[PDB]
Amino acid sequence: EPADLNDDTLRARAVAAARGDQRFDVLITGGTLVDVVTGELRPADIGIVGALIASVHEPASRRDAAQVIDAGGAYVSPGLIDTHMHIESSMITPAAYAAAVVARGVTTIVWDPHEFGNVHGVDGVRWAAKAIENLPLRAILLAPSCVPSAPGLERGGADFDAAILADLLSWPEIGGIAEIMNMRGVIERDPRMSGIVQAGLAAEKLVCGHARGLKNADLNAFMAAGVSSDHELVSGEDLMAKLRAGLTIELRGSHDHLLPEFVAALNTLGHLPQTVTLCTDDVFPDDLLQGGGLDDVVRRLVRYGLKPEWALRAATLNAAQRLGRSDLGLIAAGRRADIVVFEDLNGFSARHVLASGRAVAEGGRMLVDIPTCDTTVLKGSMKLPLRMANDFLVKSQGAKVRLATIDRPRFTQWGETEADVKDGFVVPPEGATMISVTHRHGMAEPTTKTGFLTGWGRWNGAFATTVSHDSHNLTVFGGNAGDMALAANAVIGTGGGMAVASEGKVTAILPLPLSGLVSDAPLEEVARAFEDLREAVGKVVEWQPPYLVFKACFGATLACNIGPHQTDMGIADVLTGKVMESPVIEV
Amino acid sequence: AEPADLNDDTLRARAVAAARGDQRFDVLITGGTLVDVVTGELRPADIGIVGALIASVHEPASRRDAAQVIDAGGAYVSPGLIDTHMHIESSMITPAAYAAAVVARGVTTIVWDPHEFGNVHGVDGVRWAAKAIENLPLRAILLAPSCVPSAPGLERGGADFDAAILADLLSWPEIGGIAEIMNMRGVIERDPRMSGIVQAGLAAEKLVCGHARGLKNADLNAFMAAGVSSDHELVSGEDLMAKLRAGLTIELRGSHDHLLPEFVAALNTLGHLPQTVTLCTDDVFPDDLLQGGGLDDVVRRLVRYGLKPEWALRAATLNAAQRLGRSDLGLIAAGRRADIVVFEDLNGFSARHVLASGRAVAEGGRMLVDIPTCDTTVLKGSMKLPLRMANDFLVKSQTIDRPRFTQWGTEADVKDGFVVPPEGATMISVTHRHGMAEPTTKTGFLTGWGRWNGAFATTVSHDSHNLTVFGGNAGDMALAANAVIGTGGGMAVASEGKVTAILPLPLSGLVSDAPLEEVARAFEDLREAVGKVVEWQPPYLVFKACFGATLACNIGPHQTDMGIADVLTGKVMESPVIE
Ligand SMILES: [Fe+3]
Ligand SMILES: [Fe+3]
Ligand SMILES: [Fe+3]
Ligand SMILES: [Fe+3]
Ligand SMILES: [Fe+3]
Repeated sequence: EPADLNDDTLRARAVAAARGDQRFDVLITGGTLVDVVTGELRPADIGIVGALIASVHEPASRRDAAQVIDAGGAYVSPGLIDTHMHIESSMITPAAYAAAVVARGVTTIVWDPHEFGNVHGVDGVRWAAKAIENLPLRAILLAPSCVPSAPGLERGGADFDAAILADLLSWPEIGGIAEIMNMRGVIERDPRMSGIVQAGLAAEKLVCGHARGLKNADLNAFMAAGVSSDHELVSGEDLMAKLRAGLTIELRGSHDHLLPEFVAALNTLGHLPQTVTLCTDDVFPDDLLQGGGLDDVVRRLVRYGLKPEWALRAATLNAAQRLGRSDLGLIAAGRRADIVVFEDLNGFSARHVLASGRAVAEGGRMLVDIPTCDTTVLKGSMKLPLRMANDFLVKSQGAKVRLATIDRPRFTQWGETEADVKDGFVVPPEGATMISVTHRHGMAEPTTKTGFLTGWGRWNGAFATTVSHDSHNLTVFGGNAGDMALAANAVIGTGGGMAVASEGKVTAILPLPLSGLVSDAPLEEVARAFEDLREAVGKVVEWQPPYLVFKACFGATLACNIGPHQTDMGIADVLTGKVMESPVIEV
Repeated sequence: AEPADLNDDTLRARAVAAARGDQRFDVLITGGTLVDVVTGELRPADIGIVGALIASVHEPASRRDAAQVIDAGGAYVSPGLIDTHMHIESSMITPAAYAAAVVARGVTTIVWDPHEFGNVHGVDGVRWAAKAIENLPLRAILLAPSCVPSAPGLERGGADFDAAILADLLSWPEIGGIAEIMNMRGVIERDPRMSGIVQAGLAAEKLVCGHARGLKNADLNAFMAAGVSSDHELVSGEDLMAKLRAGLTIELRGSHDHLLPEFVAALNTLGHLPQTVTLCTDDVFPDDLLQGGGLDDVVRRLVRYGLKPEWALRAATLNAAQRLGRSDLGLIAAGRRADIVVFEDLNGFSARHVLASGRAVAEGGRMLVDIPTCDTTVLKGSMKLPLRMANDFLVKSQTIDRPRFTQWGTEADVKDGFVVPPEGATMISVTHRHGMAEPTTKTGFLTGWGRWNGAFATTVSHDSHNLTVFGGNAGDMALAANAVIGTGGGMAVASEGKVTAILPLPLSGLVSDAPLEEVARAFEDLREAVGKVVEWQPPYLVFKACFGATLACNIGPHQTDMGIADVLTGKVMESPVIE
């Protein structure tokens, strides 16, 4: 592609159909064109010959067509682009995901498959390659950039040097490098991080950022490196500083509450800058089921009072530019017929969807089949014997010890406390929740590694998960060793996933046999089970928003974060670069 | 090697260092107000450069590091301007003269369709184009001349370009795509020879640019479905609007000064600048290059007529960079090429400084580095014919009406054994002069073309640049003809048995080798002079039209080196005798 549109036979026929001296293969009639170059709603009808949009012309001026799509009462849009996301977050294979989003108007995704990548390495990245080849969603894959995210602090299932990075960049399917989360590394000119960004440049493909926190000088350096986009917006002032820095913006929906901030900042700007794109980043199964993908970000922005002309412009043309794909994002002769028709510009119901000029969904439902793909190699990814009662205790030596702690959810910091020993096992200090983490990939000794958190409330039980950014080792939270094994073991033995245990009963399981991150069941099932498991864990611990909510359980072993974090190796602080092998400071 | 030149580990590491604040910049620009072409804001910032790279865009005055510190106080800072469609050749100077003229106004990239040399010397003339832009301070991104000549077998240039030639040109790293495709009716129809030329465009994975004068609706659609995506030929605001809506990239031209008011109004009217509007010169006569002139001057005029400078600037920079595929251009951000111009204000657009990759190359209005020249030898003696005589300007015997939009016509007599010309009407003479045909003066007959007391002859005639002479009587015509033939190309006015002005154009018959002063004086002075032979009665009837009467790729009937010639007949009439 776009080679596929350059075919002299189709071209020729397309011109001739455009000229009148032939019949289109499709006509879309009586819609209201959302003109994303001009911001007008304006009546017009579209003729498509094969994959090419052959004609954009006066409404009713034509009727010759091997088929006729009805659009009166409705809006005509380019299909939507999602410039950054992860199929893995929603806990379904890519096939599932494309039935859910194509159905809604999204014809192109740009997927960093770094979760599969950490779990299986190149092998996981080849899988996505395979998974999406015959799908009606175009997926441009970005090369996972930081696997693992902090070498020497943690051990996932993979490891990528520059050379592996040049390698993935040679694939035709790969479109650039994924969000570099080792920001400091890129800033102080780390040789691993630099070499990966050199390679991103030798290859003239996109180099894609994460810029959470960066201000002023630091940002300029990240850019100077070559990194050219961000999704980590924290505020309206945040969106302006990064726009004015000339970064391509990936406005993402995962935080619903910064949406109105961004809409205010854009509206006080007066126009929408052409460097704004839409993305979904990560969307749990539930959300995908009730809200949507990229369609929802359009939706909610219009609901927070962004004009639809802008939300869509950003979801389409803007997104095409960014990707150098000048076949997409816009309804015009000579471009691709990735067209979505919208009941209206409040709800964005999908009445019809095209991909490459074929009808793919009508009224919320697919009309074509989605190739499934052998999920085999994604299985068997727990490579550790069932966990025991004692795996969760810190065996130590005195009768009184001084423990290092992981004080504060999200914003982490060293703290300590005295605490009491008895039987070659620290007793958990009070006010303190264990985080036990255990190398599950077989790349490494199955040693359970236990730290003491604080700021996390009182644990009536436990919650285990092998989704844990970015190394997705087997990660357990609890306020008792026992409820910690009921919970871990329920996940090991289904092949990965999540469980809650309370008071000697497991109250909840969402198995994730593929990678320990996704599952094969339909999405209806997956959302149900994830809705349910949120309930269980709600009954284990009282959340105190924000910061001490449930999304933080997936996030605490994300070693590239400033702060101590428990990892399968010890307590990693990426500032010191060392790993606290044992939580006991002394005696 | 661009933009790989920006990608070098040794340079990147240093630029990051600078930005981080461990190493001094190679240049600071400080005290300016940055025109942020993303946000549309005017905003104070100071900028640091290492090498060719803008490394740091930061809070004013926070960094004094440096080395050389360019001053921008009381002044605005902007990325280099960029000309998404033009012709060095209509200016009548050497690429190095032109780069002198626009580099010193803040134009750091033009995109040149050199079809003009293209039709005079084929591959060789494109070949030259490239040998010459090679070391200039100006980046030129060459486009392949899509149509030499422009109605094949309707006329004759000095070359003939088929799909296999195009396709060759499109491999040259110096080439960015197919220049202005103006044989339109033959694209809309799938004529094989355009079609093969478009198709190589697409195979090439490079721009494909159009000339869409006139197409509307279906014809438009179909031009766009062959995959042509840009155009400059707009004839009103509604032509603006409609091509906008069709999804063309727009090459907003300054060369038709009289319509800028109309664009400015629709764009204001619409209410935002769309990201497909870009800006261009297209054809700038030498006196306008000097008085005005330059892509700068399209910015400057648009603003004078009421577009916001921000819009004007976004178009001239970040939009054209998107069009071009160039994320190293068009924007002042850390990570792009330090092509920057500091303008005194956003009225006069007065370049206090101009930086080109790393490097300051002009300061107030004058160049600060030498622009290397190029040998012109390939361009000599493209004049290949015998002196004419009044013979040539007469028709033997046993008819075009109207100017810029054309037509058909009638009566008169034969004295001797030659017609004696009608009345209300000037005679047109066109002679192949590139030596591929008999150099035989084909003679027609305009109307709604003043009275001519004398004649004008020119070897700059679009698009075959044959020897073209319009006049009241043989003799003057011959004396204009031989004046230009003599100089080896050029332009000249004749009256009453005398030559009143000559502009010599020894290279190709298109361009002098003299300084742009002379050439532009020689050229006002050429204007004065013709303006004493006839009464330019506008709208349309203007001097400029004397270069336009041959351009056979457009609707209506213009005379050419084989006679009088429709492209909506497909045919060419050899004499206009109907007895
Ligand atoms: Fe991120
Ligand atoms: Fe992400
Ligand atoms: Fe992740
Ligand atoms: Fe032109
Ligand atoms: Fe020309």
